[PDB]
Amino acid sequence: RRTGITTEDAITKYSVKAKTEQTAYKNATKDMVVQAQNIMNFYSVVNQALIPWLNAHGVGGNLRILYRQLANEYVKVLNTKQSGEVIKRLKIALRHKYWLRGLDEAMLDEFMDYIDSLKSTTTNYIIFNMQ
DNA sequence: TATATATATATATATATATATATATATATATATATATATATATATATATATATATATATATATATATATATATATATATATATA
Repeated sequence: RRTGITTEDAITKYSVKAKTEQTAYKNATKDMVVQAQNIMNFYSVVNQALIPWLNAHGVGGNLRILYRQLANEYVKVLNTKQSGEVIKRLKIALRHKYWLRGLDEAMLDEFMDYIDSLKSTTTNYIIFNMQ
């Protein structure tokens, strides 16, 4: 396929596919039931490592989300299968980015030293089983 | 007229039992809307290429599979016309 496509062609696709995309979402519910426990695995392995750190290092209520933004982006980079040779660069990239959004670096050096215990989350939960 | 037995009305308060309204905040249970981002689950659109899966069009030839037309004759299969 190309790239360069007009504004009308994409709108024409999205408008005419409405019936098929909703009758495909109706089957994607059946598929989502068994695959949805990656949510449970994700928040288990993130809260089990961040609730003691945030809770005992002294950060407040509503800044915990900004720290979750940092940790969640790091876990996304992890479970797209990317090991330490890219992580040693994306750690200082994320450090500068969330310093730029108003955090304090006396928290950030300790937090970037802390996030090496977060790992990959998502697995597969549908086996083939031809029998 | 005064009592004992039950059905409802009032007179004026304070109680115990349940149905809903408010007064003003705080909380536990669920349905949705927002504020602002970063995630995990799926439906489609794009940005830009290279892949694997199938539907068709072309580029240029060569080949295996069948449907018909010709080129030039010779022959096996049947339908009819002539020659004598």
